[PDB]
Amino acid sequence: TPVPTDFPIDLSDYLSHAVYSNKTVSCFAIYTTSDKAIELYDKIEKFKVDFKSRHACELGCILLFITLSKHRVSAIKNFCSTFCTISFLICKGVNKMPEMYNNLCKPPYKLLQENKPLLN
Amino acid sequence: VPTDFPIDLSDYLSHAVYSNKTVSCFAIYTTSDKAIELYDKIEKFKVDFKSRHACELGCILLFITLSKHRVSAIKNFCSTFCTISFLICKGVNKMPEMYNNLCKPPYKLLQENKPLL
Amino acid sequence: TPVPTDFPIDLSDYLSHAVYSNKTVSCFAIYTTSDKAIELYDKIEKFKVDFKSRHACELGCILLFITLSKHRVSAIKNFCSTFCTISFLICKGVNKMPEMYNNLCKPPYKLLQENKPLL
DNA sequence: GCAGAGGCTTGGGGCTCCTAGCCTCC
DNA sequence: CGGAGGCTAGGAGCCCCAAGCCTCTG
Repeated sequence: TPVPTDFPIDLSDYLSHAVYSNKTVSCFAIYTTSDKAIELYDKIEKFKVDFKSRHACELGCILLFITLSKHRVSAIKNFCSTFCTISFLICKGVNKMPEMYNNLCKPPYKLLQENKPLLN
Repeated sequence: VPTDFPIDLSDYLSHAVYSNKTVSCFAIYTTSDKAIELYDKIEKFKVDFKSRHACELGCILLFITLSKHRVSAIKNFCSTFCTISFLICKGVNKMPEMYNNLCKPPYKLLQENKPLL
Repeated sequence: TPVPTDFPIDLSDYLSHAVYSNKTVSCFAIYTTSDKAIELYDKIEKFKVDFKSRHACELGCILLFITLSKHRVSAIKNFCSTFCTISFLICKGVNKMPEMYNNLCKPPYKLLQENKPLL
């Protein structure tokens, strides 16, 4: 098994790939195992989220969410890795949240997930 | 409910408030469940020794790290794991005596990665 | 003005002259100014003091006391350099306490104030 | 028997990064 | 737009020293 490295390509365009940025976005998405995803579904409630949801992805499980306060992409990644028990994890800020959600409800992607429907 | 460690072992602990010192060995005091969890979720510091212990209505996990950490950095670390579980963490100065006192009559030993020292 | 440094020689045998010693004594003696002493007479009460007495030297007064808990001669020396931020004072541990007080009552000196008689 | 010397042991704190927000430019 | 990147209050790691403790010895 690859793991792999980054988000699947079919939605890898909807993401922000900035290593040299300090911008504090409000929208984030993550990619781990459905198990590690299930647990992170609760930890996120430290940044007081307005919305959150976990979807079903091929050979993984993506969970996106949005907070009220702005935060760093790096700040979120560093926060989740605290639970990383030899498990894989990748974090990137979503520039277009509405496009992402609907894309995770297509064919290769399902739901289970969320909390609220429309966004801000 | 219990804030600050019991008195019988408050002499082996460090009660610094305005210190920026970095020590390697600590001791945390939380519920029995958070104790078990923070036993493995602490291996992210590449510890040398960790030992499960128990107390009156709570459990204490003392441990040591090859790297030097601040006592306030350890309380901020466990804080991210717990949410309901009470968190009172103080570094230990007399780790040998501490270890022993937690194996005496009123206490006991549960699990230990490596013997002692 | 003939500014003085260090206790007068006529009593420099009742004092501790240790400079490289980490020892912790009990009885201390300060040699500052008249009102500088009267000041420290209270500012020292922050040390849970048992006995304390103010005497009169020559160029000023001499504060004498005993702390319930031991301390460094340097610990007090530094603590006295906190309030005055001026003037001149000498802080040294008192090796011969009973003998000390005696001379400070002898004619060359005189007692000015003591919260309790020493025993 | 002192009295001075270091042997130790802690907390305080002056620094020097790291972190993770803030921001505005192109 | 969305990166890049400056700016800074706390977080957290360096180090030392102040001020206690102690036993030793000349």
